[PDB]
Amino acid sequence: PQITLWQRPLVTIKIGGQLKEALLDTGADDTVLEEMSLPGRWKPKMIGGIGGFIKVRQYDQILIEICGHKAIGTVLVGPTPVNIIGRNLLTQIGCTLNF
Amino acid sequence: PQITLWQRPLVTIKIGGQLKEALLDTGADDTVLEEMSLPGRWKPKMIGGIGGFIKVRQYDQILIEICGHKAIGTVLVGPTPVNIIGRNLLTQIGCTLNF
Ligand SMILES: Cc1cccc(C)c1OCC(=O)N(Cc1ccccc1)C[C@H]1CNC[C@@H]1CN(CC(C)C)S(=O)(=O)c1ccccc1
Ligand SMILES: [Cl-]
Ligand SMILES: [Cl-]
Repeated sequence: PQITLWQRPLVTIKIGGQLKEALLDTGADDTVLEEMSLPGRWKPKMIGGIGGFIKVRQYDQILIEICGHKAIGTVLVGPTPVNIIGRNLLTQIGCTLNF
Repeated sequence: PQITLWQRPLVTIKIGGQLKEALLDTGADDTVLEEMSLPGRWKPKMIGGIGGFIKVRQYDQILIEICGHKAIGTVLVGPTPVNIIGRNLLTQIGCTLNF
């Protein structure tokens, strides 16, 4: 698809058999998801931006399907207001910036 | 141009006669640059960040050339981790996401 920037680039994602809204974010190195329960072990991490930092849980090899495209990689889970799809998964699905 | 995302989409911008590096950030509503002097009036503005809002200076109708594309719009100046070009100016240069 081609996603416009007149609005936040929100798309539907699926993790497990859960569908969620997520932002396609070229400024994010990493993918950050709203608080949710994922199986398995993880690593503590702190991620930051304007304002400061929040604590997240790093899970590896997590499948997220983005508009029918299956991406697998590291996800961070924490108290974010928005599900953020970062470059680590945007590359896998063939996403580019064009102008 | 077509920009892939295996690295940060950092580009050269020209603002106030200065060359700077900035990040093309579809996850950002607004363009936010590190502390600099800009011509004309500014107004205090609070913008949302991690763990709360942050003060920035708002300058309107500022010329910015991003990769050779002209934009004229609002630039916020404040304590951002990196110079970010957000959707307010990404729409002006014709940017979309594609996969
Ligand atoms: C605004 C806000 C409120 C509360 C919580 C969150 C998560 C939040 O968003 C932060 C966020 O969206 N992140 C950062 C983030 C996401 C998830 C958890 C923590 C931080 C993604 C990066 C990339 N795309 C937009 C952001 C660009 N950043 C610059 C970047 C180099 C970090 S930045 O420092 O946040 C920023 C935001 C606004 C103005 C100026 C600068
Ligand atoms: Cl990854
Ligand atoms: Cl603007």
